[PDB]
Amino acid sequence: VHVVSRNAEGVIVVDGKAYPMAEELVATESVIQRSIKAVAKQIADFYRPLSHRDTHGGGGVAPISDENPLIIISVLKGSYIFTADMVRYLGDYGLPHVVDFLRVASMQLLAETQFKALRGKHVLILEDIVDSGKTLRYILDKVQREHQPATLKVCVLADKPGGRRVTMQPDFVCLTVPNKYVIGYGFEVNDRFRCFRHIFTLRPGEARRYPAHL
Amino acid sequence: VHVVSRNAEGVIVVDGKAYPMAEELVATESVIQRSIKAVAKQIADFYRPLSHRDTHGGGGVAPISDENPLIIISVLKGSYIFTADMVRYLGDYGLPHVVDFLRVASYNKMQLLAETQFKALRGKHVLILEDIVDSGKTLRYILDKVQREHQPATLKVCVLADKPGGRRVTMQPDFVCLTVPNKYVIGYGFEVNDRFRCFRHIFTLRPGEARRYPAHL
Ligand SMILES: O=c1[nH]c(=O)c2nc[nH]c2[nH]1
Ligand SMILES: O=c1[nH]c(=O)c2nc[nH]c2[nH]1
Repeated sequence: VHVVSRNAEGVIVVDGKAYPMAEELVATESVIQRSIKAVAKQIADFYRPLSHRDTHGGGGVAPISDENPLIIISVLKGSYIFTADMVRYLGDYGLPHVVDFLRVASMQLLAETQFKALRGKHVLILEDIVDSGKTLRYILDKVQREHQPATLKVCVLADKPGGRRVTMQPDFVCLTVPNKYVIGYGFEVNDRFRCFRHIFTLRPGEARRYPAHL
Repeated sequence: VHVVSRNAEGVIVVDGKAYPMAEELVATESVIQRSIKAVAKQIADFYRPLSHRDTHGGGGVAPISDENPLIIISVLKGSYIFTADMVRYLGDYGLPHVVDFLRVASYNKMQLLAETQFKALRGKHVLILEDIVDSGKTLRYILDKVQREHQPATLKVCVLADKPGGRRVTMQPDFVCLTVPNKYVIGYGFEVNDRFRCFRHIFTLRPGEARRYPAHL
């Protein structure tokens, strides 16, 4: 049970910790973790019945297994904490899977996947948030063209449906967030706030608090 | 509490789940998490009182703060789950920090697969987060490179696991969460061709299981 209050300075306090950069609390760790574990069950239930290219035994089609696992591509740097939690829940539900990473920046690709045999494989992208939809459209087109997967789906921790600029509907969504700048649980302002266990909205203008390049 | 036993086939069972690839249990999730948080407290206690280059106020020196955080470089892919947990414990202890990533591989000789994107580490306290120190060659390569290319004020290493018997070059990380036996470990980031990373516990691998997945991913 989380204790949420405001101190005399009007600042949000969660379990004794003050968040002076926060406007509102979106989700506590308990709510976030329950939502991720629920989507993990959905992903495991959806993929465990499926089959795809057998690269372990030289063809043809074979069930998703430890021999031929679901391929997960995690988008760095935003999705690493979400990914770490999600994979452990996928393991709890017994879904065979392997994870590789691509790195994008604001588009530029900074780091490519090292996986080289995704042709005819079921591929799932783990992403932090779908807001405008532009980042995912860039990643999806790149992965489809270079890897030619059997299927390509997207699981996001957060959906901000009010921010869309292009058509993007993830296949799996853990949480819906307000039409505001969110921080915490991987969400950042110049790499700050990613380690928070809860998700908050940012006080307006605080997005410029750390102008110095790291 | 965890229950650890062997079933009628002699297979290790932890909390109702069988681990047929495992030879021995090294650490349960509870022991791992307690050990990471304890080191997080040590890291926070060590860095909290220190100062380094001020890149926020373009000044000289300032305390470690959200304006001038500790710089953490996490070594992919093995350290990503460990890093996710450690940063949350570091936040619990109030240590201001930011995380970037590098990736290295061996051909054994070392090569950089992915570079960090941080470009202002000169005069900064830098902490490397690595999954394991075994031979010491991977960390010798990384420390020599970060020191020469970034000129940090200080450079320290935190490892989830130390395999002391594996050393071929001198390497003692400043912070160690767990000490592992001199064997192939799996679980909590440790893997066989990317399998077993999602396990919440760390185990030793049965000797005949290391070549179970020969196909490149
Ligand atoms: O920190 C962040 N907060 C957001 O709300 C967001 N939307 C897209 N990308 C984002 N990053
Ligand atoms: O999975 C792993 N187990 C080990 O024991 C090890 N040592 C170095 N790198 C390693 N990876």
